[PDB]
Amino acid sequence: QVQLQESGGGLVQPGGSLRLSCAASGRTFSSYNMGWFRQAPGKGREFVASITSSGDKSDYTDSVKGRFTISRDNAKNTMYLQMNNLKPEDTATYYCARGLGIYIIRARGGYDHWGQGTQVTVSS
Amino acid sequence: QVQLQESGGGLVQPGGSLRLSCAASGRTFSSYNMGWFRQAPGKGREFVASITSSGDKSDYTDSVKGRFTISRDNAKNTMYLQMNNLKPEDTATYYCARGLGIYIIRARGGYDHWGQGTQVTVSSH
Amino acid sequence: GAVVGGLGGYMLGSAMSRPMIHFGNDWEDRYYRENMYRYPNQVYYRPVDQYSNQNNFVHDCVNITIKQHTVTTTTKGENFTETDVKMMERVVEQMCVTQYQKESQAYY
Amino acid sequence: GAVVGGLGGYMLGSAMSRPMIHFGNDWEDRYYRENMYRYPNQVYYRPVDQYSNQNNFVHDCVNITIKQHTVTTTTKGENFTETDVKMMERVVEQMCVTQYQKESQAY
Ligand SMILES: [Cl-]
Ligand SMILES: [Cl-]
Ligand SMILES: [Cl-]
Ligand code: NA
Repeated sequence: QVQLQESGGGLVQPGGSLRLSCAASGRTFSSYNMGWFRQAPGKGREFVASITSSGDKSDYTDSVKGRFTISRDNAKNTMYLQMNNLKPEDTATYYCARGLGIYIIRARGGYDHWGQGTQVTVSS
Repeated sequence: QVQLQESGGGLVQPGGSLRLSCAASGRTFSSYNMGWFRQAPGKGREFVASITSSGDKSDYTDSVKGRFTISRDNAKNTMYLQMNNLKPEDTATYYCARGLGIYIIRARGGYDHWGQGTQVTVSSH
Repeated sequence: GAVVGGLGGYMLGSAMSRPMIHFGNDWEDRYYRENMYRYPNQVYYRPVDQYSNQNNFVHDCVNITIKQHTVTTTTKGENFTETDVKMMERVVEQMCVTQYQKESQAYY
Repeated sequence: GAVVGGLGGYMLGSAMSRPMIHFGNDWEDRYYRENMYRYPNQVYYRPVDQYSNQNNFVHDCVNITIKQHTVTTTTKGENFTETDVKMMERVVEQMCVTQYQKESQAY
């Protein structure tokens, strides 16, 4: 079915910024909630942020609130994650995924169709 | 025309509670936003709280936030104001009014059809 | 598990004794005691291994439990006020924290 | 006066120079400067005598000014982001405070 591909990762200094992109194949992008997870070395995937199919509502984990901003362009079949004020502990592989059901949640089990992931390294 | 009548005022000690009621005559109650103002001795009417026609959103002046709760029952043509943790400086005449336009605002000019008002006295004497 | 909003795998915890919240004024204390029977006494949650910290587990537990409780009750005609919602959030969160530490006992 | 949302009596202040807000990171500073042309530079308000304190005047000024700016513009296909709104709130509040103290000197 639909395939998700993350892009935009790289190296940034602490305090710097990056914009991540999640591109979806197919034509049903705007009918599903979407979210971002991340996985730091030696840990599992953790919820980062989510957004409803229409973009009217969003959710963020406590450690990224006020620094990260999720959004989506239903015309371009793309979701975005704008990351500012990056920290060394934001270093992780970042995944996008498609929400299951009509309620954006934070559990790993609330999403499927995980992309392959993109690497974000925050170091000087 | 449509008439509004406040009730429920009275004397209460500080820390106490009162529930005000605004009853509307007529046939269009649920089509209009509604609000509450109050007037203390020697002062003019000031905004207290407001609520949209459907009740989906509300607004409060800073001095009552977390203490007062506005609500409405469109079936009963009645709006309510629940006041808890009352203070002596909540003493005032309380007026209900019908919103003008579609946006609940805090200006005196955002409302008309002012009721006659009900007196709330917060003291221990 | 149970299905909420088109997503399965939710767990339903056993009925819990609803706590007695003191709000700081007699009126709200009394309103809660007289209305708590209309509020949940068991919470929907997902297994702890699907989360990386307590807050996210509890946030889901509160959000989903209140969402599903609103659906089921609004079939019986009930209608929760702004203050019903505030009080439900406080009691459900307490029960979700208790559920979390109860599920946590298996993971260590 | 002007009519916003079916209510007349609103005042429209004169065009104002939008302040240059520093947010604490380069990205948002640059985004604001590059997008501020799409934000109001005049505020809708009501006469000060309709309020009893500055906060309520400014709250109305911010709320109404951003609402009407969205109405008029979002007809041109404009789509304000969740972050455009935050920046509009910060700039409009600053301009509303300036308008308030400016109206207050007459009272
Ligand atoms: Cl893959
Ligand atoms: Cl009148
Ligand atoms: Cl261990
Ligand atoms: Na007026």
